[PDB]
Amino acid sequence: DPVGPEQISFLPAKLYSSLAPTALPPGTNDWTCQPSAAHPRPVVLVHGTWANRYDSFAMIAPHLKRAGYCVYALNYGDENVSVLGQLPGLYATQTIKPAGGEISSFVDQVLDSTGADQVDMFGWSQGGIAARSYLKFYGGTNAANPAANKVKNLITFGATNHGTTLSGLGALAGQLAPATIPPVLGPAAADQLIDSPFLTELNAGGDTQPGVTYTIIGSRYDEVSTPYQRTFLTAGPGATVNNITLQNGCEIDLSDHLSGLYSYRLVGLVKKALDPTGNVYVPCLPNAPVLEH
Amino acid sequence: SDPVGPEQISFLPAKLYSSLAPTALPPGTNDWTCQPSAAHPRPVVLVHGTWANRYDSFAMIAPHLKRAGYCVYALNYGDENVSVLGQLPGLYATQTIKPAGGEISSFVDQVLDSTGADQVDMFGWSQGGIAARSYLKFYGGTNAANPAANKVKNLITFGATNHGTTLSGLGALAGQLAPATIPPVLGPAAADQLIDSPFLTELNAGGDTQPGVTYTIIGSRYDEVSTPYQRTFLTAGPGATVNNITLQNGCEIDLSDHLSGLYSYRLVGLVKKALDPTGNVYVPCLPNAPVLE
Ligand SMILES: CCCCCCCC/C=C/CCCCCCCC(=O)O
Ligand SMILES: CCCCCCCC/C=C/CCCCCCCC(=O)O
Ligand SMILES: CCCCCCCC/C=C/CCCCCCCC(=O)O
Ligand SMILES: CCCCCCCC/C=C/CCCCCCCC(=O)O
Ligand SMILES: *[C@@H]1O[C@H](CO)[C@@H](O)[C@H](O)[C@H]1NC(C)=O
Ligand SMILES: *[C@@H]1O[C@H](CO)[C@@H](O)[C@H](O)[C@H]1NC(C)=O
Ligand SMILES: [Ca+2]
Ligand SMILES: [Ca+2]
Repeated sequence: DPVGPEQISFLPAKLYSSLAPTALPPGTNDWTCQPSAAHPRPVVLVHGTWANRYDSFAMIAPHLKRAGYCVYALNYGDENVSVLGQLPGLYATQTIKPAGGEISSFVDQVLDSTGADQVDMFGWSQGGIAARSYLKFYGGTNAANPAANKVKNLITFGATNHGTTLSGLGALAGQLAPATIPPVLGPAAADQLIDSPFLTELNAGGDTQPGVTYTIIGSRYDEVSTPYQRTFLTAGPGATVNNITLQNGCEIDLSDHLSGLYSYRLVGLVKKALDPTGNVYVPCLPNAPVLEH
Repeated sequence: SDPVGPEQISFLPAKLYSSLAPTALPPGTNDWTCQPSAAHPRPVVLVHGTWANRYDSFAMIAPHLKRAGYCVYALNYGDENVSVLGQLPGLYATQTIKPAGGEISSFVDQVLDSTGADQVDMFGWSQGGIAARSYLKFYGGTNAANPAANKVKNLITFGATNHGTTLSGLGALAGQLAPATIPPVLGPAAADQLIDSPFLTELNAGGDTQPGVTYTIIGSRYDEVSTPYQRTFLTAGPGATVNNITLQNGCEIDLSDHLSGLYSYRLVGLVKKALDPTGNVYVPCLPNAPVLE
């Protein structure tokens, strides 16, 4: 409902969201927006674990708006049982599969409001696999008639597409018992570990659904979703996969799991994937991690 | 409250460790067989900060003090289970601050009994400093009739919120916090550390010091949690000494913030020198980074 200001760094945006947990980023969920000729498809942004639409997209969303897209973002996976779930603005703690249902409702609203046939979708971290749930289980895709898919492009950053070894926690990654973390961390934390039930089910039979064009971006220095290459997808029949290492061609971009959202290079990569025939400017600028290394 | 963790050299790995073992002791600490030597006859008691514990706070300071020849002791205090943050593992000192003095009294008595010593020296990080001052003022850490028999001889602090904080790291967002809505979320300790809070008012009423105590009060120019940083400094009352130290004086490359610099070699030297004035302690000057970029 309220609109917060444009941001350039993740933790300031998070702090703002902790006092305004339902805020929208600039340029987002204007339900009067009409797709243009250059950009027929609305863009749906899907946040990550313990995050919201504001702290995830307070830079990406304004940039996509200035580029001429209609931009939309939901908040999802909200629950109040886990400890972290009780903190303001930490969403997407609920077990992940039903996220696809929430996304479906939202996407229907967006299509309904814009008269477009399809949307494009960007997902951060859990967002990505939440989006894939929608693709696989909740009608994002149409197995019998791929051309009718409601999602045309899935773009993701840091997505835990095949779970994470949590390499950044060092020796502590293995001490995490999948059974004791839900009450504290929330079930989604457990759903993103290696070979979780949800990920075995999500990946059973393949990474892709036909018709969808996937752009899967990872950062070398991501230490939340690890090894970082596990984010990459393998194309199945009738699908396209472009896996991008954020650093190939720009080693001075040191984005991590969080700072990648405020990297001008990542925004460029996203805009490129959204407008492949458009000569998009993909910068190569420095960007730092959140922590000092 | 007796598993011993490894020495650490960075704060966040220590905090992570503690989250899986929230009663861990830093090395060299709470050996109740330890007898103070003649060169260092006072035990050292370490008092942690808000949302912290003895491990993440002193997993560097304690091993270093132990190798310098002190008997080292540390407690966890201010544990409550009503606030949301208070429910997370190893985030202690969320309870309202004043009564922490009482816990410290208990602990100090067990230390004196265990070692035959007349006094202790004490070190406090952030809330630990004013919690320590609570003990000094309201729970018998000082003796008005006979200051010579104060149970505490030295109080050394770092980043202590001795006169409350403006939270300048939050910029204009700090003015947006409502002191009545944060207790349930962050713990009453957070509200007690705000400027002119009831607790700080009663604690500082009538002066910063008690007779017979030597105060070494350290702040860092880059501390942006206990702000303005100079507010930590104390004014000497009657029968008291205050040595107000800015960590960056004589070493502008030490860029420690509120958390790092618990892991600064310079800070550790400063504390060792305050403990051993006549001992020609080496105080290095070395580069140390903030926790964030
Ligand atoms: C150093 C990497 C360790 C693994 C990363 C784990 C935490 C990453 C969280 C990213 C989202 C924003 C953080 C806010 C919620 C913190 C909860 C937590 O620390 O588990
Ligand atoms: C993208 C998936 C991210 C999952 C990361 C979750 C783990 C990161 C570590 C967080 C600190 C450890 C949390 C401690 C909770 C233990 C609770 C318990 O079982 O008692
Ligand atoms: C949902 C209830 C809203 C009321 C406020 C909730 C606060 C959540 C945000 C906290 C940001 C950090 C505030 C830091 C104050 C700590 C004071 C200190 O450590 O000295
Ligand atoms: C969770 C363990 C951390 C212990 C203390 C945490 C401090 C939380 C307070 C945040 C409000 C202050 C604004 C942050 C500025 C960061 C600069 C610094 O750390 O010195
Ligand atoms: C995406 O990753 C798969 C394997 O994980 C690889 O076969 C494929 O070539 C990659 N695609 C691109 C465009 O890099
Ligand atoms: C801090 O202590 C110094 C001595 O180190 C003293 O001269 C000064 O007055 C004190 N500062 C304050 C604000 O009391
Ligand atoms: Ca919630
Ligand atoms: Ca503190």
